[PDB]
Amino acid sequence: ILPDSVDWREKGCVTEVKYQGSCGASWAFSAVGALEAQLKLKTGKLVSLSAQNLVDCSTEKYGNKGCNGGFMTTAFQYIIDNKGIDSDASYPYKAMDQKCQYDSKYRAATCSKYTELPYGREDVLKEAVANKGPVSVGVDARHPSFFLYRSGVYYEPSCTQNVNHGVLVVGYGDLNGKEYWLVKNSWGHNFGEEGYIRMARNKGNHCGIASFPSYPEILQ
Ligand SMILES: CC(C)=CC(=O)NCc1cc(-c2nn(CCCN3CCOCC3)c3c2CN(C(=O)CC2CCN(C(=O)OC(C)(C)C)CC2)CC3)ccc1C(F)(F)F
Repeated sequence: ILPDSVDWREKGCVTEVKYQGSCGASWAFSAVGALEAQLKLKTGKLVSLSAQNLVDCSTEKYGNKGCNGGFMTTAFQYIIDNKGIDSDASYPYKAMDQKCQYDSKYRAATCSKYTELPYGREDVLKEAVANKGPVSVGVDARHPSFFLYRSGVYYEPSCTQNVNHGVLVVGYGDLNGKEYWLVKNSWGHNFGEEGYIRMARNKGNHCGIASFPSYPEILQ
């Protein structure tokens, strides 16, 4: 039986919240965020991986369009194919499309595989968050209430299951009888609760949080 509440920040597995700015790279930030947690678990080191590396390099071949959108799964596929991803320190985020300047000399992580979860199964997402670590998910963030969110458990009656914003589910919980998903965003500290939003859990795949989940792994 799973833990009632999970918060991977308490295990030192989550990097600082990032700020994507006018570049639509949330897919890239969700992908590194998931891989940072696996890297921490394996090596004991928490390091920001280069979202910019994904923006500039995981491009046409992976169905991604850099600052105009992308997918976490094919981002993971690029890191597998590329046999590494640079540290964010060595490949900083500039919030625009650049030439791919990946440099294996500054490889901070690798990716062995990635696993996708079934559409809509919040129970399965719960299990994956408890047993594997933070999970990359899309959410429907095209709502003013989302941008304007400050605290508490978010619920948007007009939310759809059609995701359009990549985020990181770093845990789950319960606040005053309202179940939520603990979601790491890429809009800086001033969005929501220190850059995090707690979104309704077990409310029929609210905002599509469980539409398209996936997490990577770094194998021995
Ligand atoms: C480049 C761009 C701009 C990308 C983008 O958008 N990224 C957002 C996003 C998409 C998906 C996602 N992954 N996958 C599966 C992988 C597909 N491939 C990826 C690359 O190659 C390998 C496989 C789907 C979706 C979105 N998706 C839906 O939501 C379902 C549809 C329901 C209703 N619609 C419909 O009927 O569409 C018609 C009308 C026919 C056009 C529209 C949407 C369709 C299927 C998952 C996560 C994210 C997020 F980044 F946010 F995290």
